[PDB]
Amino acid sequence: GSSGSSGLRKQVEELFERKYAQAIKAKGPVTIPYPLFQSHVEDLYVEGLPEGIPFRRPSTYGIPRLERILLAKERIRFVIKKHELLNSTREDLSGPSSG
Repeated sequence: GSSGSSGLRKQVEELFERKYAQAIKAKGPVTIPYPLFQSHVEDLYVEGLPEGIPFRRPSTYGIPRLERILLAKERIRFVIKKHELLNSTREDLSGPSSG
C-alpha cells in the first residue's frame, strides 16, 4: 500500500490549478476557490471536463473518474469571467512550502 509518487488526484490537482494558473498566466501554485466559484458559477467555472464529471474537489472523484478528467485535460479549461470576484477574500496565504 504505497501512494504519493504520481497519483491521479495529484495529477488532476496539479492540472486543475495549472489550467487556472494559465488563465492568469501564473507560473506558481495557486489555490482554486470552491466557494468563490460555487457562489459565482456563472462567472468562474471549469470547462473541457468529461461527461458525468463536474467541477469539484478532485479528492473525491473516483479513480476512473479522475483518469477521464486527465484524458480530457486536453479539453479541460478554466474560464475566469470575473477576476475581481477572486481578489479580496483574506489575502496572504502563510504556510509550508511545496516545492
